[PDB]
Amino acid sequence: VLSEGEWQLVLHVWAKVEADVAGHGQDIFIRLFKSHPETLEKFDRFKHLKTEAEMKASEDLKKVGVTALTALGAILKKKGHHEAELKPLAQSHATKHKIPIKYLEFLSEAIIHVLHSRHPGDFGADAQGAMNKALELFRKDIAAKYKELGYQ
Ligand code: HEM
Repeated sequence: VLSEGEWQLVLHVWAKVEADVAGHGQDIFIRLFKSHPETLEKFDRFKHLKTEAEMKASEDLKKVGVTALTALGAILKKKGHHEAELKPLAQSHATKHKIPIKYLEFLSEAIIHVLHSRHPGDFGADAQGAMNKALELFRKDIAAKYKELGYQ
């Protein structure tokens, strides 16, 4: 369970993401696909993209990044009281998209890496620790919902 101070460190870096969620989403998903290329295979609409240049030019990828980061932002703003938000997300990601928890870990790693590079003013060590806590909580709770839904 995060403290309010930890939540505020999370939200204060998220405020910078929200200056340009589209550009942050491109950096984050491109980092994910470069570090873990198997994750790109889950996106039937753009799994054919071959290079970072093609990824940066893809409007479909840009929209996926906006949608995902905005949904994550809504979860973070609930400061752990995210039961309602996790229901539809767990159901689609477990049952339709088939996204292992390990891939959510990979995405969390990409988020941390991009925030560390882009936001040293709001992503020092304590802030990064708070974001890790928040993402670990998200993954813990969504893993429990995956299990309820029949996806180990
Ligand atoms: C913080 C974690 C994530 C959030 C908040 C998130 C959020 C979303 C949302 C809101 C949608 C659209 C509605 C839906 O189908 O549920 C979506 C679609 C999708 N997500 Fe995620 N997502 C996350 C992680 C991932 C990861 C790691 C992958 C794959 C490695 C993934 C794969 C997909 C796919 C394949 C779709 C459909 C995309 C399309 O229409 O082209 N998601 N996600």
